[PDB]
Amino acid sequence: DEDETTALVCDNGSGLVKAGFAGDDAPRAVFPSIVGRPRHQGVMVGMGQKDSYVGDEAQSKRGILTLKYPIEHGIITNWDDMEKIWHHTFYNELRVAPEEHPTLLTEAPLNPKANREKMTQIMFETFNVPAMYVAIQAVLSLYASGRTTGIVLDSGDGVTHNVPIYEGYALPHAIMRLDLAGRDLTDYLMKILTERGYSFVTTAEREIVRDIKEKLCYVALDFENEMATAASSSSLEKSYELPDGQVITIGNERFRCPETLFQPSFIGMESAGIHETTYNSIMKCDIDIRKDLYANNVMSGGTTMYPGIADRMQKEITALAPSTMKIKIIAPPERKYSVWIGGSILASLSTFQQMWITKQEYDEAGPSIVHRKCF
Amino acid sequence: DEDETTALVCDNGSGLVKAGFAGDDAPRAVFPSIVGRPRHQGVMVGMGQKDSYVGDEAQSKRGILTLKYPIEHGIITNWDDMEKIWHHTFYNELRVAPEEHPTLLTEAPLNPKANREKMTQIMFETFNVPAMYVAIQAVLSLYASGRTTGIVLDSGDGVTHNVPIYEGYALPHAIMRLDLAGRDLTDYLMKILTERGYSFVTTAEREIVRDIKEKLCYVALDFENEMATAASSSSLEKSYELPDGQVITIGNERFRCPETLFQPSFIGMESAGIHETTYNSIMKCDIDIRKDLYANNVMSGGTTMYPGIADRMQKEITALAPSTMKIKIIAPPERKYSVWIGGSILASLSTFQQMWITKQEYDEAGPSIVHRKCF
Amino acid sequence: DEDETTALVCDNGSGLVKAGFAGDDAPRAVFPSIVGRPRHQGVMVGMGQKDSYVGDEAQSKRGILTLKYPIEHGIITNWDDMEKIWHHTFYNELRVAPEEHPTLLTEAPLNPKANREKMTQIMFETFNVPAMYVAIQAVLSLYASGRTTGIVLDSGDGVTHNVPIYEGYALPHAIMRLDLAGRDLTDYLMKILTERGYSFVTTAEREIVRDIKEKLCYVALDFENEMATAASSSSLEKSYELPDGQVITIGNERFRCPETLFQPSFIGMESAGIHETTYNSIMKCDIDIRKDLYANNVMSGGTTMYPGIADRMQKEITALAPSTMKIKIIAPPERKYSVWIGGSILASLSTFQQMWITKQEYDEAGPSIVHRKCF
Amino acid sequence: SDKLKEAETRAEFAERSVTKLEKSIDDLEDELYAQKLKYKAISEELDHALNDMTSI
Amino acid sequence: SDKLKEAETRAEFAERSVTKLEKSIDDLEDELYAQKLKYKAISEELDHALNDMTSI
Ligand SMILES: Nc1ncnc2c1ncn2[C@@H]1O[C@H](COP(=O)(O)OP(=O)(O)O)[C@@H](O)[C@H]1O
Ligand SMILES: Nc1ncnc2c1ncn2[C@@H]1O[C@H](COP(=O)(O)OP(=O)(O)O)[C@@H](O)[C@H]1O
Ligand SMILES: Nc1ncnc2c1ncn2[C@@H]1O[C@H](COP(=O)(O)OP(=O)(O)O)[C@@H](O)[C@H]1O
Ligand SMILES: [Mg+2]
Ligand SMILES: [Mg+2]
Ligand SMILES: [Mg+2]
Repeated sequence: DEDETTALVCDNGSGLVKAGFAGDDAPRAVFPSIVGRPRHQGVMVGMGQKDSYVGDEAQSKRGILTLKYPIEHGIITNWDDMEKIWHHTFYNELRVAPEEHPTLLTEAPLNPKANREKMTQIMFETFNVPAMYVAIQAVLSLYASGRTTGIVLDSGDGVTHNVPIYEGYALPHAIMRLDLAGRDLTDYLMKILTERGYSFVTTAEREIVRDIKEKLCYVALDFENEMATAASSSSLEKSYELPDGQVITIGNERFRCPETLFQPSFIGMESAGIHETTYNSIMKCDIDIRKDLYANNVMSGGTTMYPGIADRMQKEITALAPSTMKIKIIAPPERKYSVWIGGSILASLSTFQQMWITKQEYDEAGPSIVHRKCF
Repeated sequence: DEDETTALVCDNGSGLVKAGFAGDDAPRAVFPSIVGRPRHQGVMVGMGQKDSYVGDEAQSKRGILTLKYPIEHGIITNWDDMEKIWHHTFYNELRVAPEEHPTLLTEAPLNPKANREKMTQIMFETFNVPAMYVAIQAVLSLYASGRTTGIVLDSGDGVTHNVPIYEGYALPHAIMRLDLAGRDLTDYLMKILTERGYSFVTTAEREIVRDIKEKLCYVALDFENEMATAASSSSLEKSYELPDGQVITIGNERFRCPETLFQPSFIGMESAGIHETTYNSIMKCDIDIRKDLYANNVMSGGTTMYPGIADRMQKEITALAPSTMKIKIIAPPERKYSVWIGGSILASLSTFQQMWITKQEYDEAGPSIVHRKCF
Repeated sequence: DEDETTALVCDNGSGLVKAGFAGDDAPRAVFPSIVGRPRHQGVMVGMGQKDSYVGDEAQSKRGILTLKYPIEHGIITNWDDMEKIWHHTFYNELRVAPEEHPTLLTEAPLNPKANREKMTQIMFETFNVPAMYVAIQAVLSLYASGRTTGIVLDSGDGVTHNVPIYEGYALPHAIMRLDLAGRDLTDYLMKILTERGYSFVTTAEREIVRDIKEKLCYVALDFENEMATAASSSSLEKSYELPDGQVITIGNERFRCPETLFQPSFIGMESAGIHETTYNSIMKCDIDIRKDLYANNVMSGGTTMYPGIADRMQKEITALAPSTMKIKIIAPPERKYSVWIGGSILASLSTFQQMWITKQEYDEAGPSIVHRKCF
Repeated sequence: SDKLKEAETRAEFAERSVTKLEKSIDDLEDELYAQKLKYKAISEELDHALNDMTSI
Repeated sequence: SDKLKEAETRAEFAERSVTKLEKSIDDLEDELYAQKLKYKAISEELDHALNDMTSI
């Protein structure tokens, strides 16, 4: 722990938890949001026999544990799970006590207000954090980009959000949430791999196939033409070496998996591709600034490490929108940490401690005070 | 052979092959999918000395043959085995030549596309069928029920599939395959009988214990309470007369075997009971029609001859789902033939010959034509 | 007897009984599980004329006694035989009274639950042991290896068991018992020696030929090539000096006897070699940890004193499984005592007396209490 | 008795050799497996860079 | 005499085990050698890539 009473910066992103100290450039403890529980009961002795397993421990013990998600698309299952994982993060991973450091947290866009009230109340009772602040990840990604104008595409693991912000002003009237995310990607890839001869249901293979998505997946420039040329495609077809050692070969599926977000009709969504959701979002607001939105679009999330989103994005928007002004996307490398960086940025300036949510305000007005203290 | 050129209707169900002519009410040649091979080599003469043994011949010669499964959970071992068994079915059992009759076949849900392309190619080269059509067994069971709305639970011998179909349209996004089936049932019963003092490994006892499952098995209304009262249970305990003549007595095991599908944690599956798989399947799709899915669930397969699936099904779904609307299951007697009946139904109408897969289409576009001709 | 009330540690292995005190490194009284009875009736006087003969006494009196096995492949013939042999072990061999020492026992894997209930009840009534604990020999061999991950191959004299345990947790769903063991080895060797000109049926020659297996037997690296070069093989052919003094010469049989476990088709088993049984066992469980199972396989039993199991094991598993990761077997010398060592290990720690099965618990709940007290 | 003592001495020598060679094999085995774990890592990563060439 | 034949049996057992272990050590050390050399070659090439980056 630093000698100074600097604040805690924790991004509880929908899919990854990244925690550390204020003034740091990158979060120190970063782990996926999976939680493992003993698949069977206790009869043995001498070691183990522990209920909750979180972090890399559960990653190593994936096979023996039922792998469960305490949060999915924002919905909260069991607050005890968050209690334990935050205990682990603060003491076993961050080696910090929350008594002496206020916490800045980031929440998924348009999270329930009742969810905020309950989570804040359990937090304040269970923990002894001196002060509090929670913010939407959209403005955090904006801060990471450091440009007040643009539309943020936050692609988490449970929801994809499109949020327009002009000159550092939120536009909730033009903000939308789409239920397509990593979960859907894994599902669709699971069914295609089932049609390829490999049919698995458990979560270990879920992580294997999301790793495959991280490594080999394409974003098709032209879809049906690329499957037409991918009929044989000995060179274009790509293989992976699974940890057991078998060589699993995939061809068109590499660019037929992310395509589903662009083409939701593959597995039955009324909503069109996410580019349509950015398009409608843009036109909902006044006409004039729309061009700037076209030229200032930002994309954020862990998924963004994949190739192909930028070219597809610009080409389709230019197809939909007039091609007079030039559209260009901006995306700094390793932007999944960017939100946490913005949290540090929030703690950088000396005005931030004017609106810390202190203990006594919550003791006076209950959780309801946040309704007036954040917004 | 009928004087008319009516089509062949063949259900190659995962566990049973049922073949016959179109316009017939029930398949003529029905046999299990076991295949027997000589356990030793040839030195004797005067009789026998034949490699492949299929059908009732292998059933009578189970002891002398290594009993092997050419298909397990959809996976194909050796196409030569299917070649021989289809030869036997067409000529020795159906007494029909496939030259003059197009074939309607049913395939296991979500079968590999590569499997379809290879099986169709070997079929067309080896055989001289004039025309072809292959369909998923889900819509066949739907046709047997004759109601366009419902969720089909296909419980084969290798896989159990849950498929929702609303107003006669498939919902692949909410379709799932579970690796629990007859094989698992026999295995689990084998280990319990091993704990009862009787330990066998060979397939003859596999068929004996599946017969026991057909005859005596219960589906427990309440599980732990029924073993608690089954401690002694002189009346509730039930016996079987094995063909050798020994009397083998089983008590709670009768309802502790099918329970494993409902409670997979007994032998270690991450997936919960099949009722959870129907539940998740239902919610994946739009909320509104879910009630109809609750009220229109159908179950199909040879296993369905057992008692207890209906009461357990409804009670657990009512426990999981709100109990306002009444949930009722429908299951016609002898529904394992129902798929084949639906095949006959397909040949009943005069529009079916508009999309027969003729020889010349396959000769033009290879197997790839099916990718455009069926779906 | 030690002044301290330390516990008794007794391994009733299927083939050998090894008993002693807790805190000791090796069992004190170790004897084979053969039991001799008078072959004829009594007319003489002045000496002998005793019914049960156990231990080295029966070994010296093998010729005059009908040699019978109170246990074979786990099945129990006569509890009186165990009563007498335990009396002999405790008083004539261990010189200990079970009144003042709780007993830790090891049982064959997957032993009958009814067998456990009857043996525990007769034990508690006949004997006055203060407290009880019985455990599977698999975890005992694991403890002897002192590594929570691995698959245990327990090769007793009645059954060979394959049991996978990952991070100190049992996997009954992937545990199997094979009816090949020492008995089969002796039988097969008996028939081959019959084809060599020497045909004996009695048990004395059974022990002679198992001694031959202990001394001279090979595990063939390549089978048919080694009989091809063993056609003459003056150097490779090996001889034994039988206690009567005749020189009995054996060639290829040395490595054609243990091969039967690897190649069961020699004497007609549907199950393939034990390496296939370890292979299937491995794949039944989740894919990911399978590599660790490959690298952490352990073998245990008295048979393991023979050469050749390790090289054959690794080569065949590498042939079956991908050869990326390196597979290595671990087997400490004199591992047939290892189980008993693990029993001492159980008594080493001070938590073991938290779950001693005391007399009053059995008096309250009958034998049924063990159903809740061990598992 | 003298011959038995000589043979026992030689047998013990051989057995200690066995155990020492087994330990050496263990150490070498662990080092080779690790070497290879990192070899496959660096090979996969060079391939990933080549995938970068494809994206460019 | 019986003890002496048992001693000769254990001696031959240990000597065969020694021969097997020695051959295993030799082959394992040759394999580890070639593996390390290939990794060294790739590491060389990657170091050259680092030097080129520095030149930029
Ligand atoms: N290094 C990486 N490369 C590619 N994809 C990644 C990487 N790390 C994480 N992901 C993907 O990002 C997803 C998690 O998104 P996350 O960054 O938590 O969203 P948010 O920005 O809302 O917190 C995971 O499902 C994973 O598939
Ligand atoms: N008369 C019967 N009574 C009870 N169970 C049966 C009967 N006939 C077949 N079965 C069971 O049905 C299983 C075969 O299922 P099957 O009907 O082939 O599935 P599918 O509907 O996918 O073809 C067999 O394993 C057998 O145990
Ligand atoms: N010193 C030895 N050398 C070789 N084989 C032995 C030796 N001692 C016992 N055996 C073999 O071990 C078998 C007994 O196995 P056992 O160790 O009792 O199995 P478990 O480990 O299940 O108790 C006997 O049939 C015998 O052939
Ligand atoms: Mg995101
Ligand atoms: Mg079925
Ligand atoms: Mg053993």
